[PDB]
Amino acid sequence: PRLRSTPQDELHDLLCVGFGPASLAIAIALHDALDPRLNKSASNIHAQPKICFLERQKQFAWHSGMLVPGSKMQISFIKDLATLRDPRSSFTFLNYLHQKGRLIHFTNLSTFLPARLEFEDYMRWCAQQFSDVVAYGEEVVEVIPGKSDPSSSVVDFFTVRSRNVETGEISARRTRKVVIAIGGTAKMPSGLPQDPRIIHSSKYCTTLPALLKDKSKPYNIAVLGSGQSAAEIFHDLQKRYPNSRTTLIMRDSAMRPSDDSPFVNEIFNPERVDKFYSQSAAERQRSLLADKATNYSVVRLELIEEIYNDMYLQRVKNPDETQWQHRILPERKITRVEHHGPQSRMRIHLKSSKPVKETLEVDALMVATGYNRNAHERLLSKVQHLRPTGQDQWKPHRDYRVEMDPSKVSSEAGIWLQGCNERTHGLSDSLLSVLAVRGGEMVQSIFGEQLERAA
Amino acid sequence: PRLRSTPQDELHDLLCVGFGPASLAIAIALHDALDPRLNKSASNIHAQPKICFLERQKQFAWHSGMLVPGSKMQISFIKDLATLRDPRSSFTFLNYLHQKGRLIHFTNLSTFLPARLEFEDYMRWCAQQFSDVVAYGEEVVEVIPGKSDPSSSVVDFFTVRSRNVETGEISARRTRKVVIAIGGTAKMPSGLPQDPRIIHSSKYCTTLPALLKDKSKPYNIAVLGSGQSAAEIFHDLQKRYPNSRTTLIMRDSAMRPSDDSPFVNEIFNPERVDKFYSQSAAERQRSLLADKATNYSVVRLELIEEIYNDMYLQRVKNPDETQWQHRILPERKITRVEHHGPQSRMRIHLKSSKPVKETLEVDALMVATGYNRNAHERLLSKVQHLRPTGQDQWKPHRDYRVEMDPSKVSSEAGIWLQGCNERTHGLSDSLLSVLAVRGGEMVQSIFGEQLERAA
Amino acid sequence: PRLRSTPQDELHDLLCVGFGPASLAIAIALHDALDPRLNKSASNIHAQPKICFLERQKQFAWHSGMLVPGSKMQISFIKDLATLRDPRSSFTFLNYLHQKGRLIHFTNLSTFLPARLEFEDYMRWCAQQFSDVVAYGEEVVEVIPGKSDPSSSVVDFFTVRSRNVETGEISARRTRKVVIAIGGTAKMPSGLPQDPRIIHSSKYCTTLPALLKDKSKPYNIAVLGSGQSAAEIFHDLQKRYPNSRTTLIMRDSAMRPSDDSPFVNEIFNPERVDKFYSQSAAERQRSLLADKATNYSVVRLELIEEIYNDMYLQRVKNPDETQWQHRILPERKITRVEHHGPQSRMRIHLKSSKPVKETLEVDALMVATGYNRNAHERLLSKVQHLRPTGQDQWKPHRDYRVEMDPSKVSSEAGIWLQGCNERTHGLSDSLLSVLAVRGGEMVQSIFGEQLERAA
Amino acid sequence: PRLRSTPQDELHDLLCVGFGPASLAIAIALHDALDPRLNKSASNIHAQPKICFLERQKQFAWHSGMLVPGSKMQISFIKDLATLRDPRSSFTFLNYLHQKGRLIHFTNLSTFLPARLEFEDYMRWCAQQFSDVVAYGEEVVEVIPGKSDPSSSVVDFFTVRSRNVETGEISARRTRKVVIAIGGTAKMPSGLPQDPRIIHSSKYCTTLPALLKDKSKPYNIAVLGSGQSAAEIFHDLQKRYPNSRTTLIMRDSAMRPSDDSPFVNEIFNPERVDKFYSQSAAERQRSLLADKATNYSVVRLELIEEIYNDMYLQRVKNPDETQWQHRILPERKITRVEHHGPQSRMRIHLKSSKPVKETLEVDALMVATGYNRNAHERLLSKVQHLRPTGQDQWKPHRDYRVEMDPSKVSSEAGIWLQGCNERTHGLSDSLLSVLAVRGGEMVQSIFGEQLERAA
Ligand SMILES: Cc1cc2nc3c(=O)[nH]c(=O)nc-3n(C[C@H](O)[C@H](O)[C@H](O)COP(=O)(O)OP(=O)(O)OC[C@H]3O[C@@H](n4cnc5c(N)ncnc54)[C@H](O)[C@@H]3O)c2cc1C
Ligand SMILES: Cc1cc2nc3c(=O)[nH]c(=O)nc-3n(C[C@H](O)[C@H](O)[C@H](O)COP(=O)(O)OP(=O)(O)OC[C@H]3O[C@@H](n4cnc5c(N)ncnc54)[C@H](O)[C@@H]3O)c2cc1C
Ligand SMILES: Cc1cc2nc3c(=O)[nH]c(=O)nc-3n(C[C@H](O)[C@H](O)[C@H](O)COP(=O)(O)OP(=O)(O)OC[C@H]3O[C@@H](n4cnc5c(N)ncnc54)[C@H](O)[C@@H]3O)c2cc1C
Ligand SMILES: Cc1cc2nc3c(=O)[nH]c(=O)nc-3n(C[C@H](O)[C@H](O)[C@H](O)COP(=O)(O)OP(=O)(O)OC[C@H]3O[C@@H](n4cnc5c(N)ncnc54)[C@H](O)[C@@H]3O)c2cc1C
Ligand SMILES: NCCC[C@H](N)C(=O)O
Repeated sequence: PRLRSTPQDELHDLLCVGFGPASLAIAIALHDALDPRLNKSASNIHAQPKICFLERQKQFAWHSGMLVPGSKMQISFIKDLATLRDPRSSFTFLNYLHQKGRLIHFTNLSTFLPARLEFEDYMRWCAQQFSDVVAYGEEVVEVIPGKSDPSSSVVDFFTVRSRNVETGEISARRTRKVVIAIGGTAKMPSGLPQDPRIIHSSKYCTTLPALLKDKSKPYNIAVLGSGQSAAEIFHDLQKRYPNSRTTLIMRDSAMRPSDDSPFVNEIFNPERVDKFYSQSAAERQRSLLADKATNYSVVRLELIEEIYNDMYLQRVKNPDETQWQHRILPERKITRVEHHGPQSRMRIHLKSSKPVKETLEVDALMVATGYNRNAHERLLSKVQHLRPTGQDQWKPHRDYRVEMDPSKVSSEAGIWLQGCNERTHGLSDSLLSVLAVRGGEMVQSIFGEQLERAA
Repeated sequence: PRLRSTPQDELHDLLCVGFGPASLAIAIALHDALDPRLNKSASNIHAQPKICFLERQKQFAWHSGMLVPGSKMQISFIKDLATLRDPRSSFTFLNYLHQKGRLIHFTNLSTFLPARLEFEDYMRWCAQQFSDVVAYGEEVVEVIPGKSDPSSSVVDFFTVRSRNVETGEISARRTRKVVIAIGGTAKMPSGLPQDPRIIHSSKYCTTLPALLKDKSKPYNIAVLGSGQSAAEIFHDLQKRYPNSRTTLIMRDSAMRPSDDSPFVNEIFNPERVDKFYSQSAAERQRSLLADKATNYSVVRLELIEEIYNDMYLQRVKNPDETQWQHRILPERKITRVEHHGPQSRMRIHLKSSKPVKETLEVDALMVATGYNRNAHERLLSKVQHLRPTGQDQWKPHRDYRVEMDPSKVSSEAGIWLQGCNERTHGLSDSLLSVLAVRGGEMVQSIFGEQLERAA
Repeated sequence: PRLRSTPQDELHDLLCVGFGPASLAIAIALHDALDPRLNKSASNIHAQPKICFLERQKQFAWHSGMLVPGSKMQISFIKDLATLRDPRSSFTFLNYLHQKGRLIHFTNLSTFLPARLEFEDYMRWCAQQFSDVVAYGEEVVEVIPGKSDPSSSVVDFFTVRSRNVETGEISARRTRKVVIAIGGTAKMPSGLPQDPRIIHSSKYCTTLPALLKDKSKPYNIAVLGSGQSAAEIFHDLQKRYPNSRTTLIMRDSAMRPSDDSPFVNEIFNPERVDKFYSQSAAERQRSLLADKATNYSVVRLELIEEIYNDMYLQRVKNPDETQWQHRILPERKITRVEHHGPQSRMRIHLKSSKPVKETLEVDALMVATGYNRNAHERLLSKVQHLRPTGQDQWKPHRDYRVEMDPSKVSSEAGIWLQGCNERTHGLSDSLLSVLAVRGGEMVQSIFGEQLERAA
Repeated sequence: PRLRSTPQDELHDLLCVGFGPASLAIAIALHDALDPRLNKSASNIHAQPKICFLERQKQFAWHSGMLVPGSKMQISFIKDLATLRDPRSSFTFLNYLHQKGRLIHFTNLSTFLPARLEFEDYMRWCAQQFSDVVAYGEEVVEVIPGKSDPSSSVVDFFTVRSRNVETGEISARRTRKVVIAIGGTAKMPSGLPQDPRIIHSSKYCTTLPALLKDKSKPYNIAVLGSGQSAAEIFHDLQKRYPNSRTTLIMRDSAMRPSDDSPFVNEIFNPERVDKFYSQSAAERQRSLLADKATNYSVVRLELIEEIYNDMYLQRVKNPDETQWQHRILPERKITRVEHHGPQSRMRIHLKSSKPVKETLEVDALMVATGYNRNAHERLLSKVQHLRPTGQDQWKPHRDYRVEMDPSKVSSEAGIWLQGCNERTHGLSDSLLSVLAVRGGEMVQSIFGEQLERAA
């Protein structure tokens, strides 16, 4: 039962902004809900809901700028887009492998962590089966309220305006229910200035080979940060730029291992979202901060040991640490950046991150400083008045539905948020952890009435 | 679409002798074939085939005598009874876990090798859904040819006689097609005599606690062998009998690690059976012998290191090896067994296995010496004449169907063998390796005509 | 060159209080310094310094109450008592093994972490070679200042009074230089009352089998804490008390893995003590708190996974968590302890550790709540006035020598502290990490003038 | 006590042919024996033995042609050149590290297997301390018998003739005792012809970059073999030649893992040589063949998995195996080699190794086919008559001393063999396994009388 197209001029049941892992999980869960074989009920639905997905990328891609060669998953394959909701689903990773004639070969690796490339292709293979309801090259620029009865004081739909990435004109689609699943934006430090030589990690594979077109040149590249991205870049820079001198700049004293130990990893359990959301604001803030080592500013141990083993080989050859080709500079901060000099190389000034150190001259600076999740704020400007009086923060309910004033907004209308709700739903929110079950829940939250007609 | 019962007096399409892993895989594959949602065709079948399973155990059990505490799988969970044929199947291990509310918890172990206890329960959970077509407590004692036209010279069915394990009387069931999937029998050395104190590994958990009813007594137990069973027993004996002196007797000089390395583990691939069967008799004999380290006379490395680490702790405490509580005696053979003495302890005499050594006095002797797969020979005595002239060895075709004289046996009739066909189908034959796909193939081999009516 | 005895009535060069790992390291370093083959200089010393060690234990023991069966080292064998100072030293772990005829056997384990039992024996084997200068069964009860010229205002020696653990009388020994290396004291929570059923982890192997003399009884034991001790106890309780119900009580939500990753593990490097001591008080407090995961409130990953795997087996058997034989209770605190009831079992009342829960009834309560290092404070009461005016905290210099008023105390006299100086010397201070080099430094700090005569 | 030079015209006590790991171990053991601090006796020796080492390499090198980047040890660091004989020795790996200021850094890797580069440097650091008794650039071309009394029928010394690798003239040195420790020679298949494009693995790093001077060219390289060398080359070829197509040709069906499991690894124990030598010729031949998996035709598991994981990534990208950039061709033999064609590429013809397949066109062919140890045979031609009548095979005694006719050869004279004696001393013979203890034994075997004068 493939999801059939809805003409743009028609009132949709659902419009999802973005078609990343989060949205794909919702589409996969809708497919399954409407599948009469996974749901006995689904036989008596017949009428397919009017759903549309808008993605600003040309096709499906999963962090293309960070697809570093050899890079692995930070999560078991069992936490794919379907399995935890229903292992029977056609969209499980194992069934993807089987459909590729590769399942037996994978088994022989004996790994729960597939290559980031392979997993992208898995999520690519899922994405293609919804190409009839996904409009690519469409960047959403704002969501606007609407009224079936213009004279009334009740909002019952939303107009969603999207700029065409190629042609540039704005098209508009009307829906009763809206989902924003747009992921993170590159978070840059404020002290750093704008320069084509200062590049965020998210754009590593895509915009750096353009700048340093010669993989043979003896460049000077620097990497800011101490999380998974910084490590992956720093480690790759050795391989991709064999004659270049690399420098790792971090305010912390060392890269710290990500926590995946079985007892800690319980916070990521799909069922724990209920128990997390139940907790008081002070207890959520206490939990995220305590469990930070599972997600943020941390590196997979095997890569920490790998980076270290390389560093040790440099010692075997040269006892003088200052003479190494690849160097780590712990407890440092960037204070001054000279990027107006005639040469190719900027001049980075460094100080101790503890309460003047060296100076570096670099052709490029990879800034692996993480992501912000406040992008939806810009999209929901025109809909802010629909919240209760006083609300400057969007408040998402358990089912991820933003709180709105019930006297201003019809119950058939509403906006959902997906990816940013870490403060309320837990650390598993921004990741792949619960997407399968979250997708299942979302389909029920949004199409509950419709699916109950057959149930 | 549950498999409905067939009255014993009716002509069956299929009778499987035994309801172990192999038969369960065939039932699981039939279920799936007849499932209209996994097979589009299955909708237009309607009429269920007349199938029956006969098991001599009271209920489903998977090597109960060897369910040693802590004992693990020798195979990935992906090689379960359904996944490699279809990951969508309801009978996959992951879906079993989901149906138990446990899938998320398993993930957190980060293991491809579940506990032998858990996997039994998985295969128990599969087995229960076919209780309507399985007759337990029924030991098959012979399969006999039959003729629809008694005066003709053509055999077109088989009468299968089974002794009731409890009541004792012989019942008979008629089928066109027969499957023998009865697994291995305990292989004992010829030099050893009959004694209730000499026990085969297969009966370790079941018949040893009866003999040594006191888990506190300072017993003397011995273990013969150097394979996975001997190691598991020997290692358990330390834990189950804390005050007893254990002795490991092996003709080889050391326990050798099982080979599960990715390139070697290709022989177990479901697709390789085709390529194996294609090979000449000399090349099959060359392959099994070369790849032996994957299956026979080998121990999982983690358990070799564990047994060794225990042995090292004995050295830390006592430098005198002869004074250890748990001892390994390499390159030894049992020559004389004195089991007629007044005392509780037999007297085992040992010689060098290389071209007189010690003497041991033991309350029990666990003989972990592997299994034979010639049990079907006894069952198929009365059907031997149905083979082509001269044939003293049963010759199984690729689809596991025994070769019979086509002028004596109707094409609607035939006998299949499952588990013993290692000489022709490979090392994966006796194990769980290919059961999912083998079950799929078997259902097609047996019910090909019937399923094509809807196809 | 064995260390010869000094009669108690004679003025010593050195008296060390305690003969644990720290003191043994100092004796080992003195041996080596005086060894003419490890030190070319040592040939022209001839006159051995007058040194004495006072230990309150009957013989050498390394945490006997926590020698849990199977328990391993938290540190590489290379960080033994000699190797990092000089791998040539006779007192290295590898040379200990060689002297036991066991070095080749150890190699075959392929482990950097020996059993806690074996390592004790290693440090026992080192300790015996200094039995001529160690007085066992001697608990030091106070160190007192003395004056060669009683009428003068200059202190130039110390009288060290020790109670005899057996006979009870106080003996006194005079030395110019004093070392306090007494380790930690059991840290108990204030909310808990005194009861023979409430036992600190340090006394687990020694005082619990006395209380619960029946290893067969269905007891109820509880374990407070979430660090390495709590885990080791909790895990052992399963094995040592097979029929007892165990309960783990922790204010944190989960046991967290100890950090031994190569980059973090740099703080433990012998050379880093210099760089640590150099840092400001705010930066030391920032470092210890940030690196806490390496030492405090953490469990070795393999044991976290082991405890978890056991817990998972309980789920396989019983889905009802409340019915498990061994249970973990996260985010709980003990509020009320009823220990005056007629029965064998106390009644523990539990609340949520976050801003009433269950009630437990237990025969014993193992309190694994860590250690305090303020024991020397009691010993140095009579010497407090020797510090500069105002000083209520003992201030240890880099060489671990407590700051004293130079106008009140002769330069030939001084007190050293060993083990408690984490606040000033780093996280490696209380552990085995730097003992080899620290011992080398201490011998130079104390016998510098004497050893320079030959140098 | 450094080993002082002996003028070439003087009668030596010992001449060792070759200065590889084996000889260095003997020099290290002599140093230690003569060290008055490791041997109490050594003080009363005074007179240093007249020893000389002749090496054909310009300086110390340990398999320079196979120093593949990233390549590791196949053996624990504890099995270095000194530790197992005496961990106190100055020449241990740990003490080498300490002398480099690197011991603490190594610890943090947590590895028993150092990089092949680092270990070479360790053995380089040992080698330099014997530069006064090693004559480099000297290839021994024959050992010749001599008689103090030319008219007598008793041989009591040996003249050892060596060609100068640079200048070319033959120099001669006279010794009473001779050691041949020259290692293996490249073993080539007979079917392959002479071509600068056909290169043995031993010359990989040294003679291949000369042939394929462009690391950018899209070459075709092939690798024959399935042992550790073939794997290391094949895996490196991907990294060193990023645009080249690699092909692995092996007569076996898969690369098999080296056995390092604790129980099997007992055959390598220094003490086991005694027990091995004691065994009958049939039992030695049975042991080597059974334990082959520890040394020959085997690959370290981590590299098998690594090669496999790369191969799997090729499947993810292209399902067509024939289109992969790096390919493995199992069960193949080279039958015809066309190396007279005008092009750069030879034409290799392949057949099935089981009782015509593809054709390959290659710029180079790396032949990793192992080593022969019959090089000493050529050197000892002129001394063959000194054996007992009939002897065409050199028979080495337990102490590695070749059997000679006692009526023809004085007891003060004799020849020792080191490295080739696997047939008599075990699998540990050709490796680093027992060198420390073997060196100790050799020094005692050769300088027994001399060292007993002081003992
Ligand atoms: C390099 C990298 C690797 C990671 N790997 C893992 C891992 O191993 N496992 C794991 O659990 N977590 C991982 N994550 C975390 C990751 O954020 C989530 O796993 C997952 O990608 C979240 O998906 P999402 O749909 O919420 O956000 P995204 O993946 O960012 O998807 C959002 C999509 O919406 C589109 N979009 C954005 N703005 C607009 C707009 N205005 N209009 C229309 N479309 C828009 C974007 O193009 C994007 O395709 C990784 C993150 C990074 C950066
Ligand atoms: C202790 C142990 C653990 C193992 N674990 C693994 C593992 O980790 N993974 C793996 O791949 N391989 C394993 N195996 C190998 C094992 O043989 C197969 O995996 C699998 O059990 C084969 O199933 P089967 O149905 O062919 O034989 P069986 O499992 O023996 O099933 C045959 C059934 O038929 C019944 N039966 C026998 N005779 C008769 C009769 N005359 N009439 C009626 N019924 C009869 C028996 O009661 C039995 O239930 C293990 C073997 C042992 C002994
Ligand atoms: C169970 C356990 C295991 C550990 N294992 C490790 C490990 O794996 N590696 C590691 O690096 N760290 C470990 N540690 C940390 C440990 O504290 C140090 O490694 C080491 O024991 C410190 O030695 P110390 O001499 O400073 O203190 P201690 O080991 O406590 O030695 C002090 C000695 O002085 C004696 N003493 C005390 N008071 C007096 C007195 N008044 N008069 C006379 N004598 C006295 C005591 O009896 C004791 O023998 C462990 C700690 C515990 C509790
Ligand atoms: C690539 C590679 C890696 C290895 N790594 C390991 C390992 O991880 N651990 C391990 O235990 N085993 C390893 N080995 C096995 C190795 O053979 C031994 O460990 C060790 O090198 C044996 O030393 P040797 O002195 O007996 O022989 P060699 O190392 O070959 O030393 C012989 C020396 O004598 C010189 N020589 C030769 N002929 C003459 C002549 N006619 N005149 C004068 N001088 C001559 C040679 O130049 C050479 O330097 C490895 C082998 C190879 C090929
Ligand atoms: N071309 C291969 C033949 C080489 C032969 N098997 C040998 O080892 O001599």
